[PDB]
Amino acid sequence: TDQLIASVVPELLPSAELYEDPPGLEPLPEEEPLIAKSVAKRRNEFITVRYCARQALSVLGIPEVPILKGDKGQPLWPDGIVGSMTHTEGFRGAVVGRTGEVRSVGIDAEPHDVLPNGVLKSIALPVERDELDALPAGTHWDRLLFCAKETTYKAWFPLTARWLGFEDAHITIDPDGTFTSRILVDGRANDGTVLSAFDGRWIIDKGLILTAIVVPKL
Amino acid sequence: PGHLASAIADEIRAVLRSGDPIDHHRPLETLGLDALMGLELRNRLEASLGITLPVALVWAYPTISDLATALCERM
Ligand SMILES: CCNC(=N)NC(=O)Nc1c(CC)cccc1CC
Ligand SMILES: [Mn+2]
Ligand SMILES: [Mn+2]
Repeated sequence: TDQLIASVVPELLPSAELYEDPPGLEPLPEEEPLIAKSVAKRRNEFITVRYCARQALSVLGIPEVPILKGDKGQPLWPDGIVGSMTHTEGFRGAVVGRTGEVRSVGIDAEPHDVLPNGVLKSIALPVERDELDALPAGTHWDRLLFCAKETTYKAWFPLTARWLGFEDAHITIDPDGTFTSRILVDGRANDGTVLSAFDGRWIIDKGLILTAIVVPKL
Repeated sequence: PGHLASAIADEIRAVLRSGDPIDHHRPLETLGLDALMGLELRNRLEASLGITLPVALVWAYPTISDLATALCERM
């Protein structure tokens, strides 16, 4: 499977992705007021990514259902379903799962490119910038660090409903396509478990970085 | 807050790379601002205003007016 998301998450979690905005897509009526005043780019990426999500949802048996946004913008999934969506230029992706098998999932997409000026300093711990320099050349480790941190937050928030700052997570990137997220604050979950470390995966292809984190049922 | 509101609007069009006037009560996500652009904007406000501003405030106050008034209380 040459698909980015399907290559870094288990097959148990159906995923769907698109690299353009196919003509004729539209939002569900309950979703239109969410983008009723947004510009063309924000509208297209919103509609296309939710098409991928609903396609991945029907693999799990879930029929056509609107996907709205919560208080902090998180996607509001049907009861029992946990998912994640991401969209950047040239990519729209979505993955869903049942909480009977996975408790959370997060994915993030970024162009394989150096971060803009000044961003790496505000999102990386001093120990992280040193580790990124020691990594082998040929890979924009700075943005792989940024995108993996967004994935850390996207898996953290649905099990926590609390803020996680860039300074609150220590990410160690391994060149073999894996990475770990070490949470530096107290990770109280709504379940009662403490969340201290995440296991992640990443892939670079077609000028795109894609990071993904799946928590296990334990 | 009105003097700073138009000052954030100048910075927003610099990260958004546009030249259109911005309604001060329209959320910036509807204009195409994403997480990376919000970090860019935050660093440009920290420079222009010379004050340490946390990143979580850009989305706690998702409009220009919501951001401007929250910033003068940081003065
Ligand atoms: C490990 C810590 N990293 C994060 N907390 N990252 C985000 O919060 N990113 C983000 C933001 C903040 C700029 C706004 C809207 C949407 C997103 C991504 C869902
Ligand atoms: Mn996006
Ligand atoms: Mn992102």
